[PDB]
Amino acid sequence: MNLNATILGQAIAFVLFVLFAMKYVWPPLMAAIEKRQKEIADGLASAERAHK
Amino acid sequence: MNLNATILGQAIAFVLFVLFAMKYVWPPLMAAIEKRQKEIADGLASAERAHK
Amino acid sequence: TYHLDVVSAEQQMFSGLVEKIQVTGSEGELGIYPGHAPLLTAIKPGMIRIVKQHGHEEFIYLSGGILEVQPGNVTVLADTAIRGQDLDEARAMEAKRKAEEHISSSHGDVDYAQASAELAKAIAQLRVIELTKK
Amino acid sequence: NLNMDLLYMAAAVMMGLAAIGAAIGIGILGGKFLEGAARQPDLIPLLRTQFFIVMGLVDAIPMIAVGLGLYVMFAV
Amino acid sequence: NLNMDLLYMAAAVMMGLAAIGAAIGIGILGGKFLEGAARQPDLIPLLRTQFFIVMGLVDAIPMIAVGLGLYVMFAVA
Amino acid sequence: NLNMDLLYMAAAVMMGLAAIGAAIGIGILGGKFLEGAARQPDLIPLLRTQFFIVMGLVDAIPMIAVGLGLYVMFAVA
Amino acid sequence: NLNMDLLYMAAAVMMGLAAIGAAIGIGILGGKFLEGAARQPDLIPLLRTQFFIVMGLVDAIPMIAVGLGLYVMFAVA
Amino acid sequence: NLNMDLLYMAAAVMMGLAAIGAAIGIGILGGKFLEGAARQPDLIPLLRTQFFIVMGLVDAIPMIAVGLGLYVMFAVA
Amino acid sequence: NLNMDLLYMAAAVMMGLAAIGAAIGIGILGGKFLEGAARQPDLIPLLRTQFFIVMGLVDAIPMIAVGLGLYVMFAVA
Amino acid sequence: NLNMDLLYMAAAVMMGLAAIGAAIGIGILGGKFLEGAARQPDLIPLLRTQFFIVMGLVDAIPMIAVGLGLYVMFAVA
Amino acid sequence: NLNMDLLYMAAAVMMGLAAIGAAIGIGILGGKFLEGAARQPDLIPLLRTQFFIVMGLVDAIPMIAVGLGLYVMFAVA
Amino acid sequence: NLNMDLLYMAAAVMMGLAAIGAAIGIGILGGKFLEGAARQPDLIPLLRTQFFIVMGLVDAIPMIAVGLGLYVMFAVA
Amino acid sequence: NLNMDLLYMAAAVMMGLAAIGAAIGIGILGGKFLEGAARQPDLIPLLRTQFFIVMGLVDAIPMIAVGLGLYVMFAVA
Amino acid sequence: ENMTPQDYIGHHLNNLQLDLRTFASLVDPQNPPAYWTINIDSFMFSVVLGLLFLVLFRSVAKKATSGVPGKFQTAIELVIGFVNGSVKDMYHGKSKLIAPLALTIFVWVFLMNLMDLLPIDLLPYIAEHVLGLPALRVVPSADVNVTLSMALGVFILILFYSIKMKGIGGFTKELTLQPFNHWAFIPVNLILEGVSLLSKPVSLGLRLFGNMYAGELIFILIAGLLPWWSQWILNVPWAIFHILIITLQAFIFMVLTIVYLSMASE
Repeated sequence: MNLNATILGQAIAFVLFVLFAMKYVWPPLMAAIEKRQKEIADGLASAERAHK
Repeated sequence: MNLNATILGQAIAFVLFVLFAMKYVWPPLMAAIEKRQKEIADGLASAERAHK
Repeated sequence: TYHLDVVSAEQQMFSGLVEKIQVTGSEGELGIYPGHAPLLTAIKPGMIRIVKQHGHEEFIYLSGGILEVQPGNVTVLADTAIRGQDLDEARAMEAKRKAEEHISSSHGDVDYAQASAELAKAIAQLRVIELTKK
Repeated sequence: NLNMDLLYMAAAVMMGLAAIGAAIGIGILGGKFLEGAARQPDLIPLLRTQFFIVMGLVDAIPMIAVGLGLYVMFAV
Repeated sequence: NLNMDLLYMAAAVMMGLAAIGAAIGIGILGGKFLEGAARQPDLIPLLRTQFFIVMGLVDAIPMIAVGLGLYVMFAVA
Repeated sequence: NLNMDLLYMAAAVMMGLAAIGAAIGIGILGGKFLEGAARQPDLIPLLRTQFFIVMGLVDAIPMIAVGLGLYVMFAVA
Repeated sequence: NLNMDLLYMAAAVMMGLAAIGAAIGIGILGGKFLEGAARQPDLIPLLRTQFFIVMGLVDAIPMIAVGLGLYVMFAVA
Repeated sequence: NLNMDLLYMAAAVMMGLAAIGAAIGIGILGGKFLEGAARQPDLIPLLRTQFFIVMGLVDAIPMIAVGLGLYVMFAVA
Repeated sequence: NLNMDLLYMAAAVMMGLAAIGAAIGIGILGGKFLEGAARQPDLIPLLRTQFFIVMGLVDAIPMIAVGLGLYVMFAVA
Repeated sequence: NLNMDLLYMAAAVMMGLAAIGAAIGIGILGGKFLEGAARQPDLIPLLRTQFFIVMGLVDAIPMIAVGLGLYVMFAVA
Repeated sequence: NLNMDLLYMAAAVMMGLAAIGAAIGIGILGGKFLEGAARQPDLIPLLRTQFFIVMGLVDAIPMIAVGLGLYVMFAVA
Repeated sequence: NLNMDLLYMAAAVMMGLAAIGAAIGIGILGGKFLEGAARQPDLIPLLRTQFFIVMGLVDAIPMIAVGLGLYVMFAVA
Repeated sequence: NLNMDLLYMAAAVMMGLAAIGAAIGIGILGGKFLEGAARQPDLIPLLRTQFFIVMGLVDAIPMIAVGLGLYVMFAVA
Repeated sequence: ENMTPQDYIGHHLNNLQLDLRTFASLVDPQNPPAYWTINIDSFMFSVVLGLLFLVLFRSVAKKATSGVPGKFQTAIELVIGFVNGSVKDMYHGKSKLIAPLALTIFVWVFLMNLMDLLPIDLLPYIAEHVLGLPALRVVPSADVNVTLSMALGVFILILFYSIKMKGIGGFTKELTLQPFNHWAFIPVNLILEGVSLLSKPVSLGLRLFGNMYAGELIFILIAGLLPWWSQWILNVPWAIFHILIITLQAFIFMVLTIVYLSMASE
């Protein structure tokens, strides 16, 4: 079919989109989930210490 | 064969597809949102009671 | 119709005439009906439903045992079994608490051989307690 | 001439392959229907209803083949 | 001429495939019937009625094939 | 001339496909009949009755194939 | 005339092989569906959903063959 | 005279398909015979009787296929 | 004209083989998935995940065949 | 040229189909033999004596096909 | 001349058969994978590695056939 | 020139059919071997001896088929 | 024409049937490998060594065909 | 007006090819052998949809809050969690590259597939008459260029981890010694390894390509063959089925990428 220089342009485009997601998108996301988990587990700890 | 006719037929097909999608895919979509909301809310309320 | 009997190995759980049932088995839960087959084996932690004359049911916890199936009068031999209103939702929730702790407190295969059974017993209680509300 | 006997041959091919398809499909499907019904003779009507449904599916493609084979034998 | 030489071939292939399909289909169905009956013979007449009910649809298509094969062999010739 | 070559080939295809069909069908049916006979002996005559009833239907189409193959071989060519 | 009498054979083979493939694939799959529906009738709707999902997977490639068959039937002749 | 060379091919197809049918059928049948012998070793001279009763039906069509193919190869050719 | 004509049949055979391979493979795989779903109703979201895992690999090669068949019929024609 | 060539082709089809028949039949039969050996190992010297009896019948009909194949190649040339 | 389309026919047949083999082999293998995963759901990460191991052996000859078919399709033809 | 150029095709048919027969026969036989090794693991060095006993009988016919194919390619053609 | 295209066709037949045989044989064998690994999760090293032993013999006879097909495409043609 | 089914199919099977040797538009009956002839239409669609992925994810990532999320932020965190869970199932190393790689693959492939749901003549018509372009087609993932480009990037990434610790250690030791530590099975098992290894990425490419290529084809066939009053009843079911197809293909391309790299490192 039409194997084209488009394939190489799109390889560079693939790695560029990977880089954009790698630098800007993904790094800022991790913290929220851990904070929300922490504020639920500490309550179970508090109940245990009340009983103790 | 007329091409205006083909466009008309494609239009009818697209309308029927869109209506089907709106009436079987979108009604149950928000289930995950509700799951996360309810789980988080119950956990945090129980932790509040644990602190007091 | 047909007759059924249940024992908890240190207590009698049921005895009387019955129409149809639903029970657990060697691998999982199973939809039972009268007149289908002639052979028998073991039970995984589960429960049983007893629909009697005029269509009245009851719901019993089965912690483990063996099931006859083949005869007109059938019976369940259970190493431990509890009546559906001797147990309660609070008791099954305590079992849930125990099992969810033991999952966190079991770390090897040898001890998980017991932790898994404890979890299965808790889950069986949690299904029978919901079926009890019918 | 040479045209029409080859058309008969092509019709033979489609409609014999469709014969294989439908026959073996219903054979397998009804084999499980009968063993399940032998295990559950009280539920024969229920499983037979299911059997109509999955019969529709199993012969969906086969009936497409068979109809188009009719077009090759009788519609040309 | 060449017509009859190819038409006998066409009827042959159609009816051969029809034969294979019908025979092996009923083979599969009947095996499960016999095993289940061996476990509990009280169901034999019942399951044999079910057996004909299903075997009709098994023979549905292959007899279209056989009818058209006989037609090609004796009427198109 | 050109007739007998293709007519023998047609009969050959017909009876070869019939030989596949009948053999495989009776293979499946008889295999389940034998595991039933091993499961419950002293029901061998009853299961053999059912076995012949089903075998009669299994060999239906293949025997038509065999008959018309013999017809093509020893009547048409 | 000379050109067209091979194109319908091409289409014929496409659709026949695809039809057998899809038919027996759905046969295996739906046979397992009914086997499963024999244990717990209560799960018959849930398993019916699973069955149509996997069945949608099964017919994928055969549908491509069927579509090109229709293309040949109504545009290539 | 080209007539001979197709007749050998026509005998070959018959005997090849007969070999496949009559080998795989007896394979499937005798396998169940051997598992029956494995369960009930004191019944073996009974299941041999049943096995030879059924094997003669498995070899009904294939031995005709071999007979007529071996006829075509020598008498006709 | 034969250069144009024969690639229709070549693409036809590629796509027929692809259809049978894909359909039967998915049939077997999904049938095991359905029985597994039947015994343990709780593990359907797990067995479904592993089912898609394995299905990707099963359909890897049939996609090769069917894509190249489309290529043959439309690109070189 | 093409008489002596097609004789070799006929022998090829004959012996190939015979090979399939013999191989698959003994594969099934010996698989059941091994299961019987696994379930009751001290009983192997009896089941093997039954195996060779059944195996003789299984290969009896493939082997005359093989014999005629070598006859076609070497004797008829 | 016809060498181009004959070479595509050869490559087409080889690659379609490769698709058959790979699809059904991985189907059987992954079906047993899922049957094992349903029974011991805590051993999915281990069975899913053994599946890599034997799946790598399954596809070897089919992948070689696909590569050589591409060679004939694009380098030779 | 076509006379030997088709002898290569004849050998292809012969030893390819031999290949599929031998491969599938050993596959079934070894499948029962491994299941036996799983049921009685302390028994492997006995059942493997039996496996090598019967695998020679399985390959007896395909090996001579392959040898004659190699002879046809390298000696005759 | 007739010299090279027939050699590519012969190699296609050889390596396609080799693909079928090797892939499906190893599929059947590895299925039992994984079933045994599901029943005896402490025996996987032992059963995989047995699997290597059987796998070598399964692959051996197709590999002659694969190498010889490479010979035909690259040395003869 | 010379419209026929085959002519219509011919128009729809053509890209907007632009030859960079003279920077001129290549009309459909005019196809050169040169390499630098980049296709405008599907390539533009591809990069635009990738940018759409990045733009939406950045317009949420620059604000995302840890309270009860908004109704738009929740969808993006759901896809984030889906990708994170899929990677975490199949990977134990500490490299942060796997996760954004999988996320981009999933969403970009999904959007490019989603283009296949559109009416086949809408955008190509607007391209031909409003603008004047000779041809257009709307599905980037229905191209060998897109699919094998992504697959080739994945191949580079395969050899990356295979040549890190594995490369100095395992890759050499494994290729020379394992499985049977013999001199004659080094070449044979290298042949097996070579064909298997190279088929791993190419299969990703051709799998996704085949599905999208054939779906676009099915829409084209329905539009080209059947009269307008009958097209709808066969066009709608295919669209419903193709929703499932596109979701599964995005998922599978992602998943197999993760498995390959995970086995390369661990």
